[PDB]
Amino acid sequence: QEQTYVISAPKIFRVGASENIVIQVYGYTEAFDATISIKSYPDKKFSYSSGHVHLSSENKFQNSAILTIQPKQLPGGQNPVSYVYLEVVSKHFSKSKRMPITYDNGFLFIHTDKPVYTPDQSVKVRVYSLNDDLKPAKRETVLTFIDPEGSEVDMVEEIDHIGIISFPDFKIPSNPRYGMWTIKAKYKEDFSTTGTAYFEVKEYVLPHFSVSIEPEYNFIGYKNFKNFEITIKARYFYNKVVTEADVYITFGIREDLKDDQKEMMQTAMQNTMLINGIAQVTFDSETAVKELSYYSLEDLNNKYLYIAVTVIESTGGFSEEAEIPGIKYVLSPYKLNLVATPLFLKPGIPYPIKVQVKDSLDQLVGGVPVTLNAQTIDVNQETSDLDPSKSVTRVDDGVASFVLNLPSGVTVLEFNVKTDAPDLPEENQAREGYRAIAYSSLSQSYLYIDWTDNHKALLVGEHLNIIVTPKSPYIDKITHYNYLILSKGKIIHFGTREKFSDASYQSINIPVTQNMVPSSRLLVYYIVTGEQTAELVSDSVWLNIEEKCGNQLQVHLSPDADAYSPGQTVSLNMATGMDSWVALAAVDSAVYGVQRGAKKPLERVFQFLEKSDLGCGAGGGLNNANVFHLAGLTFLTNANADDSQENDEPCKEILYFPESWLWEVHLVPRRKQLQFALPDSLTTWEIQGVGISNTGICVADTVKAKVFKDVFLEMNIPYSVVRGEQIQLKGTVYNYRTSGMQFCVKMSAVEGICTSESPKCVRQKVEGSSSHLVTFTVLPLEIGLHNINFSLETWFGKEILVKTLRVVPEGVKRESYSGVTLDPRGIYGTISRRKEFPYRIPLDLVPKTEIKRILSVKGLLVGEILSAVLSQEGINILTHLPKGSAEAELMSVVPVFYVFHYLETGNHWNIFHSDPLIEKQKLKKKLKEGMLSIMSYRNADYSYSVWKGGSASTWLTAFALRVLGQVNKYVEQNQNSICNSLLWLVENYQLDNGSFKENSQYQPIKLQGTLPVEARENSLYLTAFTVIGIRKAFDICPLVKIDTALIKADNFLLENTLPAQSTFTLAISAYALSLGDKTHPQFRSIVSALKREALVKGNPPIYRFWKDNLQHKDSSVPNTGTARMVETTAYALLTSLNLKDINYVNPVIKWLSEEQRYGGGFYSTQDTINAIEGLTEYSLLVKQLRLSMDIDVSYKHKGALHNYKMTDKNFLGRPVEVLLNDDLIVSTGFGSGLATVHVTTVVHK
Amino acid sequence: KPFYTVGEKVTVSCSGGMSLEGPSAFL
Amino acid sequence: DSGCPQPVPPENGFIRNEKQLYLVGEDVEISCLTGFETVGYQYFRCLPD
Repeated sequence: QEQTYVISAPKIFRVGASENIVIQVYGYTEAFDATISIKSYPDKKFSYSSGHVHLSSENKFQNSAILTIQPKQLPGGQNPVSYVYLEVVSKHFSKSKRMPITYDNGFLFIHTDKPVYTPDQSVKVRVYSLNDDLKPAKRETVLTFIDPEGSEVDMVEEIDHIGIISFPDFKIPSNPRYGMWTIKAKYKEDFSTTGTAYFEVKEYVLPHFSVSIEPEYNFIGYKNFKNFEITIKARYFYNKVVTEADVYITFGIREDLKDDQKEMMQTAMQNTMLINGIAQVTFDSETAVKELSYYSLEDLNNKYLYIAVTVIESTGGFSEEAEIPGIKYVLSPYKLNLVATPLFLKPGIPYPIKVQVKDSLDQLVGGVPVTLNAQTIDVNQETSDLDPSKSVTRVDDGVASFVLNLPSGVTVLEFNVKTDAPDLPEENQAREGYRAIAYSSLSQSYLYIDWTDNHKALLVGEHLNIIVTPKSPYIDKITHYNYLILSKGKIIHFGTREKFSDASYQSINIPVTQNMVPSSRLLVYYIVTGEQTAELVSDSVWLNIEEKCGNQLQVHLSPDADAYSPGQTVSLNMATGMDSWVALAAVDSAVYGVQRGAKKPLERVFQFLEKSDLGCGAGGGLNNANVFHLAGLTFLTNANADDSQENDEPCKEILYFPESWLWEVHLVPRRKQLQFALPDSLTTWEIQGVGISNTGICVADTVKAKVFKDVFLEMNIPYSVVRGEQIQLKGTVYNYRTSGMQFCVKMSAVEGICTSESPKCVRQKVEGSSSHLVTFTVLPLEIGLHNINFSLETWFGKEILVKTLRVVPEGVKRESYSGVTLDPRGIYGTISRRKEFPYRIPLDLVPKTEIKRILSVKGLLVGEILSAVLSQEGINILTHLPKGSAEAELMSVVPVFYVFHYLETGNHWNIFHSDPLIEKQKLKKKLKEGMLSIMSYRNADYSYSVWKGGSASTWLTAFALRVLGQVNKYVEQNQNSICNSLLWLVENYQLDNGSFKENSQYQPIKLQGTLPVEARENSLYLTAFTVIGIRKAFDICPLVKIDTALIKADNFLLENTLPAQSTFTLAISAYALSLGDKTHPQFRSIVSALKREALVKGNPPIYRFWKDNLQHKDSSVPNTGTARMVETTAYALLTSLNLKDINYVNPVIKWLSEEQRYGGGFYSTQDTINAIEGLTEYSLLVKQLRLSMDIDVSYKHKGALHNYKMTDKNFLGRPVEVLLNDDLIVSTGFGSGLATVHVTTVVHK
Repeated sequence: KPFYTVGEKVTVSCSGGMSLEGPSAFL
Repeated sequence: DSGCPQPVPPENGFIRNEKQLYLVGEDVEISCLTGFETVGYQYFRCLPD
């Protein structure tokens, strides 16, 4: 087995990805060619891609093909391709393996211009759109917006041309549900690639200064339950301290991190003082607990503290607050885990171990002593204990590190690591146990690497050097090892590393090119032929690479300043190693200050890009196959190994005053200069930008531009003021001068506010470096948006401070709901394609609180469609068994009418093209001849007998009436003859209790008929059967006495079905009742009984059917019992179809489609007819629910408002504000399917 | 210009005294 | 998945479209029995809890 190959490939193919497949062969000397091909699965017919590769000593018999799966070449449709054949073909070998494929190709980074938005805002939003290759994807993208209730609100589409998809601004609806909204992004047609972002909608006003609350520990232990100590600091959004603030502390019990509201204490509620930006506080938790808790001891509290702080600037008007719920009281507060450790051993090589200590609510503790105890085995299970070892954790990294000089012959190690903090006993000093295992070569053939796991990221463009040491009984054979460098899903470098005459091998001396960032994985492998049997030997290591951009893009203000003045014109420079696009945006730091723990949207970009990597762990493996699988590869080889041993386990180890502006995109032709004016606001603006090119993304460093002023006035205006009340609004002048000066304030306002202060002042002086309270008891008269201004005049200065006050009405913002289902076909009953909604006015409307009206619309989708259809045997079902005696003619033509009806689904006449068409004119002929035949079976009195002189039968009359209901589209029977038939039936055989007892024929017919009941309530069958036929004829002979006979028959059949007669009678009765009052309470009870009697397969039912009468006996051929089964199931089907219960029907259709009990029923005309009727009805129902509904909505006297093209592809248009005070009329074109339309009204009462 | 590159800003304005809706640039 | 289980209809109400489970943001329509008329807003909407 000297001649051997390895083909190595990603564990999973990404659709549309360019995948690099590498091949090595051994024991060959004649140069030869191979082809590596990606082929359809299982049939291998279509070839997606193919690569010819040539192998020779000129290539050291190594090569690669670049192969790709362009997404349109897949068949697509509802069933996407799960699997594809990878193939290799040569003169010497042919093999193929079933690769999995994935449609997850690339990255959709949603960036919203803020994380928080008020109502009455539009979001700016854009999406960065990148391939798996990290190039700008240039693909159509779609956004979907979900409210905090999980209700879809809007969808919008845009076409990428750049990698930067600047979607239209989303106007927040006129009445949003407050809370966490979500944006999802998808490539429209052909990828999963689902991006996500979150944003919060709330009534808020920007904080005027940050409060930062800084406990010394996220946990309280024995050392700090006696006394816990905490720092608080406060700083403006210009980076200067709060000079003085009054502080009120609050403490409380807590029992959950997630969601509890346990009681606050009423002790240590310390009113205290913050100076020079800082307050220092201490809580004696022991005494507070013992005083006011029911707890008295820490051992009762593996639980949490709540802490909150509020503060008010001691010489001003602004106030702020925050909290830190969840400081963990815990007896064992630490936890431990590995980081970057393999758990695989190279013997004799110093084996490194690293551990991270973490907390509950984990941070890097960094300060813990830890110690290690270990036991080993080398050979024949000689259990050998190691000497213990000790490290501190690193204070910054958290890492405690160890290295074990294990025996040169060690086979396994298992060990414990425990916290050695002398203050914690081992019941408290957190501890863990772990096992590592050797590579388990059969050939004792190994390939170790001289890698210490250098903790420090490799810098881009350095040469990595790794010496590599195969060790083997057969090293003389091992001419070269082969190496692969993989990044993310993809092999990016491959090569060969020759043995020197030193009996050692060329190291991997390679540049870490930019494509390797942030992480790459090195796998080295060889095949050694052994004595006769080949073995693939491999090892791999994760290589951490410096995070660096390919563009090296940099951005800076060219007129650099520590702080700029408001409105200052500035110049900005963008410089790059190559021509690039760049997006820019600016956002105020108070915005992020709004939300505790807010995230910068371009955070984690590299760690998110790393989620693309298919591997897990830091390297190594229990085996060659395990090494490749953990490396994220798979391989085809004859060298006695296969990756089918392993599976994709969930491996998860650890390794003007705007809010926003400058929201733009620009080209930078290697360099660009911009000139622009700053806003009038005072803050740190954070200016952030993202470079994009065919070289990929870069995120630039955030330029924090300060805008500042030494003397100014500010006002703590709340988000809205309730109309008609007066409130003392508070604020303060600030002096950051060395000296005090006199100031004066002369507030002015639009007449929408008139207030008794009537803003010659006190002309107070602020002290130097101090603030002075300013207050106004403004009393708003008029609702809405009103300009208020705080003009100020002062010694050596003036200031202007325009504002818009929002005034909101008194009372309660109550909401009310109304809506309907649009049903332009009457699937549920009354055709309902118009509705009207007057502008109704509540009797408790407050006189000025004009009612807000909002519209919403939903499409209702078909769901699962099960393509149950006839075989080509429809030819036979038409050409049916020879016409003749026993009314073989009747039994032949009776299916013809129903096959006709079935094809009058239309599809099957529109398309038979898999097979030669049924000739439509042949069908029409056959139908006509059928009508001619069926006339021959009418009795003179319009009863029916199969024999011309035979006994008249109500049974056959009802059958005829059913048939004659169908035919009328081509051949109506004269209504008089139908009326005569019905009249004769009802007038002779209506009865006082039960009905339609068969008149004069006790002799059954087998293939035309079906099993009667036992005499007990056998009338149920007759009543049901006759009812069915009558209802199918009733639309062509309405007669009030017949209606009365229906009502009677239904009453009797119901009253006789209440005792749950044997299930066939129940099923046929339920089918009869589904023709009647579909909402009759007892009908619905009988349906519930039918549903309880169903049989199913699978917990979610895949198949559903009914058995009775020991039909669980075997039947390999159709028979009376299989007939009973097929008919009773077809009746349950038709019942549920009349309830339109598609979701319940589906597993019935599937079970029918199987034809289990093969051949069907007894091949009666009954079972076959009723089955094909049910299948026809289903086929109809699917097209009925198919959504196409062009809604139009207009006011009554005022004009049209809006139109919705509600369609399967666009099933949900945005909600619309119903602005105008007129009656609203909504309607639709006839179209198809179902919708629901709502209007809701908000009124302040 | 006969065409406007994406993200570059045009300017459109009518003569004095006319009233005009919509933005001064379209993208 | 904590999708809402099927609600019990009100007295003299019934569900037009029964299912084992309803999606979050799915709505269900009640309707009245043959002898009864709806008063009030006939939809229930499945919340995340």
